[PDB]
Amino acid sequence: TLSHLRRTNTPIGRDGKLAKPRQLHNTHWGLVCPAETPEGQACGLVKNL
Amino acid sequence: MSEEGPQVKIREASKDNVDFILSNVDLAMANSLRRVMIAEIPTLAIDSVEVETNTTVLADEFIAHRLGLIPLQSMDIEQLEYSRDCFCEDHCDKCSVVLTLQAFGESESTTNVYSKDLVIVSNLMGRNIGHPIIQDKEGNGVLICKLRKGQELKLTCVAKKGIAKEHAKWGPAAAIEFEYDPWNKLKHTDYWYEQDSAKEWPQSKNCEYEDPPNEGDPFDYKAQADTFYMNVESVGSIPVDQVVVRGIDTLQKKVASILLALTQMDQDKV
Amino acid sequence: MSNTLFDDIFQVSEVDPGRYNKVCRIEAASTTQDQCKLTLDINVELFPVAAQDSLTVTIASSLNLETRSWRPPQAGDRSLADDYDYVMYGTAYKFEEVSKDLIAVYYSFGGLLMRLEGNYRNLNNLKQENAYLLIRR
Amino acid sequence: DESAPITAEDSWAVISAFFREKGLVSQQLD
Amino acid sequence: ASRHGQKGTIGITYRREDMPFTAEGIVPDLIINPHAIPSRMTVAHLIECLLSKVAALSGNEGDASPFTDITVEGISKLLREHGYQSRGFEVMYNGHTGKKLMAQIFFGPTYYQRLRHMVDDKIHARARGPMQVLTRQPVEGRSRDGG
Amino acid sequence: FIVEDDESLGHKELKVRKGHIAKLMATEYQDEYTWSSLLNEGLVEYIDAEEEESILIAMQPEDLEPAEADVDPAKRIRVSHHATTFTHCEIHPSMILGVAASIIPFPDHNQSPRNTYQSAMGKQAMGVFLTNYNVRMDTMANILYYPQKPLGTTRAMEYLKFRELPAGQNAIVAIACYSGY
Amino acid sequence: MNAPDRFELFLLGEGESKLKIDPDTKAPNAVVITFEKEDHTLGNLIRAELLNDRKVLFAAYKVEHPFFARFKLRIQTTEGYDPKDALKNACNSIINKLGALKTNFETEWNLQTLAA
Amino acid sequence: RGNLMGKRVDFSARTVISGDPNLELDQVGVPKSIAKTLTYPEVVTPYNIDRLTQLV
Amino acid sequence: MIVPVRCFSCGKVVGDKWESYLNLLQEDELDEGTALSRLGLKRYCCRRMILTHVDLIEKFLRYNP
Amino acid sequence: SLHKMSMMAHRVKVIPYSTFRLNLSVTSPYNADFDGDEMNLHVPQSEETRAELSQLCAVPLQIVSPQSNKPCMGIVQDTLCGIRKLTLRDTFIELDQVLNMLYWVPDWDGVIPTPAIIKPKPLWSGKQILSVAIPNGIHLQRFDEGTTLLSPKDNGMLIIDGQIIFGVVEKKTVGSSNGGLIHVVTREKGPQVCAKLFGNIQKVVNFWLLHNGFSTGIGDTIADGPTMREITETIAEAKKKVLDVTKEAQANLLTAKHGMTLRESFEDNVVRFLNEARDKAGRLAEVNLKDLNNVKQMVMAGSKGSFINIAQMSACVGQQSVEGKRIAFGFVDRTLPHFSKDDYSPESKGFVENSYLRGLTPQEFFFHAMGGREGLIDTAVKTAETGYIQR
RNA sequence: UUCCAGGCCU
Ligand SMILES: [Mg+2]
Ligand SMILES: [Zn+2]
Ligand SMILES: [Zn+2]
Repeated sequence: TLSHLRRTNTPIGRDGKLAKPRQLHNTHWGLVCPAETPEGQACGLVKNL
Repeated sequence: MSEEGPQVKIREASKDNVDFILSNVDLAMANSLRRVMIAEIPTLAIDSVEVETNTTVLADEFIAHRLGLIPLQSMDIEQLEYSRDCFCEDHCDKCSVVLTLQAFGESESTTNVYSKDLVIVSNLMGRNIGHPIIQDKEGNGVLICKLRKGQELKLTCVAKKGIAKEHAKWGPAAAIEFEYDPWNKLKHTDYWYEQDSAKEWPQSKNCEYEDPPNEGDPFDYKAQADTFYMNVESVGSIPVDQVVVRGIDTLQKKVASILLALTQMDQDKV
Repeated sequence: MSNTLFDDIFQVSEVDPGRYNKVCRIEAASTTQDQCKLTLDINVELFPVAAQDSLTVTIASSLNLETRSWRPPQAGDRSLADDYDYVMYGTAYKFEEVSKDLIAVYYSFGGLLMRLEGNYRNLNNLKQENAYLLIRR
Repeated sequence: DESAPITAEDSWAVISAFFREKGLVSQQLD
Repeated sequence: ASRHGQKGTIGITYRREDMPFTAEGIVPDLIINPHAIPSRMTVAHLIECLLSKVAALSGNEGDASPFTDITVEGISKLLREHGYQSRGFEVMYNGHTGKKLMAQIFFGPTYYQRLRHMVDDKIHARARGPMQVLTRQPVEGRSRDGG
Repeated sequence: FIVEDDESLGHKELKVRKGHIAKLMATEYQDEYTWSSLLNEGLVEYIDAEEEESILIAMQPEDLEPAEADVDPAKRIRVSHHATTFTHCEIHPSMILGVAASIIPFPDHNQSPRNTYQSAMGKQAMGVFLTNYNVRMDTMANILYYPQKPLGTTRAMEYLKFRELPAGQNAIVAIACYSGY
Repeated sequence: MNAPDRFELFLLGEGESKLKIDPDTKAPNAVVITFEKEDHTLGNLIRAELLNDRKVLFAAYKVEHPFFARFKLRIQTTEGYDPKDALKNACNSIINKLGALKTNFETEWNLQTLAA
Repeated sequence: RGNLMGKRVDFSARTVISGDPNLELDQVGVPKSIAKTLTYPEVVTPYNIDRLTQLV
Repeated sequence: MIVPVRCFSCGKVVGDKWESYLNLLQEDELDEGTALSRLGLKRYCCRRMILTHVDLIEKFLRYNP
Repeated sequence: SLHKMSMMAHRVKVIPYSTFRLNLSVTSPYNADFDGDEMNLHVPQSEETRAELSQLCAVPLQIVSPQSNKPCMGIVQDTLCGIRKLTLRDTFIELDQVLNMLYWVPDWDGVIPTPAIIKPKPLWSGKQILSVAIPNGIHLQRFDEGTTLLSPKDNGMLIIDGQIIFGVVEKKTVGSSNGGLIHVVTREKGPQVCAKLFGNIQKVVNFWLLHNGFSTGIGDTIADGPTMREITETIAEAKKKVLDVTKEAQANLLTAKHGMTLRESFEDNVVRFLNEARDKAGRLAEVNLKDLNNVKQMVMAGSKGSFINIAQMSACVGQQSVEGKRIAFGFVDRTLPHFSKDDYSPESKGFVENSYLRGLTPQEFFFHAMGGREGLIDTAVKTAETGYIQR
């Protein structure tokens, strides 16, 4: 229930934006969780704080 | 100086344990017994609950389940047929023991339900059976469940024969111990070691009761298994000793039923 | 139908337990035709072995002077060509020919291997599978 | 020494304070 | 499943008499296959076990916690302070005969979660039945008896 | 942790001290010295992402500070206490993790993606989502009969309310082939 | 759901003689007894003991599959000796051992004392 | 693409699979549940007339 | 969520021992590890049982009808 | 269903409990696992239809596949991990057990084989009885390396008239291999013959394994004391093999190896160094772990894990990468705020020195992540485009 | 039925 309350949906172009987005960024350190993301589909597009 | 083969040597005793050194037998046997003790020794425990009223927080079956684990007496048992074999349409004092149970939250301060509170209603026929084995300090044993102000719980339990094969509740066992050749002169294992087998792997209390290795000597390839250090515990229902004789017995009977079949089997034919 | 098919005695050139805890492939020379070498693994848990030891290596496919299932004991009385200590039994795969005439046959026992060398195993050593091995001392 | 350094184990107490106030839903709420 | 993406469905259940056992009496409530380790390299699984086998003996809430000063050595030394193998392993006896197990076993508690998704809410079988209207073909979903 | 060299006696250091701490656990005890104070007391800052671009942070507070004196053969192997330009410091690294992850025992010991799975299955397991299910007519939900709090845990769980509302039980697990089932 | 009935582990339902013996033909004088509603508990032990009768050529057993409480026992014997008998013997043999063992455990016990 | 190249069908079943080392390579343990659900039209023949009436 | 009658692993009763434990703590003031050893919980199978249980029941009992 | 053999016809064997309990070897062809995987199954309806499944779709048939003129099924895991152990010269089995083992093989001529050791106590060897499953006319020859008709290390494999003459048995022999005992049997005997073979092999080894036992547990991941320290330097030494080559480039003294930036030509040497190390660092502990080690035993049978695995567990993880370019400076000439600008050193480009046995560091961790996230990323596309391409 | 949404198949 918690994990859901602190979650993030991030829109995309139209079809899987394979590159820039979905990857785990440096600027992500400390803010977003590095391991917790949905397998496949909206992978790396939806984030957990 | 007496007795055929298999021979015990009770190391210690306790109302709840029987550390004994059963020696000179086939490991097969030692285990075959062990097993019997665990799951086939007849017992007695609730197996039917009749919820009339329940305001608890533990929904019916939750409680109904525990009620079955609640160890009940069974010193006799052998004089209380399996409801199934009996002829009474369903059950009777001939096959089962009935208990009651009611609780209300008078103490506006957590009223507790204990196994002690069960109440044998059916004729005990006069025989140690159905008494909520208690090993509690204050004599309450097995906290069934709790309740608040106007919480009420009305039940009706019906304990029958049964054995661990049908469900654990009929387990007089608890947990047996087993070990042999405390040094491994047989090599039944291949100790996993980083460096020193003898270092990393702890030795056993049982090393003493058996001559240590002795490097010199070659390897015994005729080595067999004698002396087995068991420790039959118990839960109550049956005295730690019975959980052993009845084990020695239950098994035994079966081992005979085989002959029984070898006989009945022959008589037949034209 | 039952006779020996080779007798001799050798001396351990060395024993080897490479990565094995109960087996050692060993080898020795002959106390006869110096051309008779020998190779053989051995359950060293049943019959230990040390450098240089005279072990009578006999071989033949038979019982005792006098295919099919394997009776178990009973023979405690029966004929006992076991007048030895070690008595393995397997088969012979290849019959190599180390030039000259110094043929060398390889025999294995359900797992352990063995190889000989020389030439006077002529009319005695058959290409058969059967072949109980033996040792002593 | 009400002003000595601060070993690791300590920080926990700090983080405790955090949530004590904040809350695992801090964001969503505020 | 464990807490290391260690999924798994039961295969069969047994009772003590059949389960393998450690002289102490103790027996597993779960028997996971050794193979699901080397390829996943979920060592932390193993570590959680060694740590819990300790804190379960001393009753000291095992600290897994992200980055910290613990070590297998660190533990294997305490787990050794209780008498059991320093790495966790323990000999066990083949529940059928009682014969030992030439091998030992990494035997210690591990936290496991029962995920919803139980066989029975799935086993679905249809031999003809409910048929759609526009299509006249079987209907979607087991809930509706489709094919 | 704002870590300015505001220390005459020495070098650079946390604008917070063992005192600040006890002063906190003070309130922890009687359930006075807030977090908000730790803020206004210019002791710690809310480092934006952008802003972060212009700072330097010490991982482990202490460790990455004093001088020197053979490391421990059991421990891992961490980089040194380079520079001193440090501006701030990390509360604890374990905080990069989000709920899910934080419940994973020793995540710093698994194949990176493994910790992702656990981040999904915990969201599929059972438990005791709340203690009022008795009065919730939510369409569907399951509660584990006798939930057990885990043995191995994270300092993180403490705040995630776990030992109080677990999602499983510690079962005596035997790793080994047997019947082959 | 599809779970069988617990008791089906020991109650022979609708005619199922415990024993059942079909003559193994693969090899001379040797048979295969099918023990219904039983297991290792009983099996292994009758295997062991049976494996003492010097007049027993072959003896081994096996549980067909965990789901089913049963096991086939195969016994071969020195001709002229009906394996059936060897089972009877190795059988009683167990009881005799047991009996003694029961006795002796009761002996040792009736010579004990402790407070707990 | 979704109705003619691939339809939904009768006489089909699905469940969670769990490996067994006591089966023959080519067998498949079917749960009794499904065994009683899935049928097979069999013609009555003076071959099975017997067995068949039994089943019926 | 109420004590667990008996131990999953081995079975050895544990439904009674509850109240005694909580006491050998708040009162007798002991350390879990021993507390348990005190009440007869030798090997961990039983140990983990108690040491881990979370008596939610209380929190539940604090509601209403 | 992308394989021809992703749908084979099996025999019904109605059983209890709600699961499709299918045999193991036919696991791989369906791409099936048990961690919550389901399977559909249809029922033929006409005498000729079934005929069509039975005569063309039977598993015994699909056994040897044309998409690679080799068998697609074959022994795995427990049976494979076990088959190995069963074999090994160093492994013997006395009577009692052997008698049981014999019995378990459904067929068995019911005629006990001669113990290769009648010597003091009659013994039998894995290889020996394991062959009671192996038919006749079955001939096999291998030769791995030091194989030599009298193969020492049990290299190679030699089976005759259906009896294991020498050499251990594993994935190479029993596997879905090409010259596989399995591939042979099918041909030389029949789809049927071989089909039942998995059965005997399985049931025997499987049963034998039941007792010999087997497992894995941290103790298997800790490499020998010195063999690790010896590594921590095998590491640092490469660092300073970089520190050097680094400044050497911070001086403007390096051949831009035709067609590569000073930058490019630089990193290249760096990377090559780390992995160069990392790997050996691994192997070190590799042939360092005795055979008794479990995690190895499996890797040897070929049932699970490989070099790399043990490497990242017992030795050193490696340099995480995103697009072949080690963790970048998306953080303005640095990897994290935990780094001083313009830091091209490995402790900042994503090189994890620690082993899984020791565990990463907040950095080692986060970089390992970014690297990981990349997997999941394409795994999520390298699957879509795949499926498409397939149809 | 339909329409959108989310989820699960290491
Ligand atoms: Mg799956
Ligand atoms: Zn009655
Ligand atoms: Zn227990």
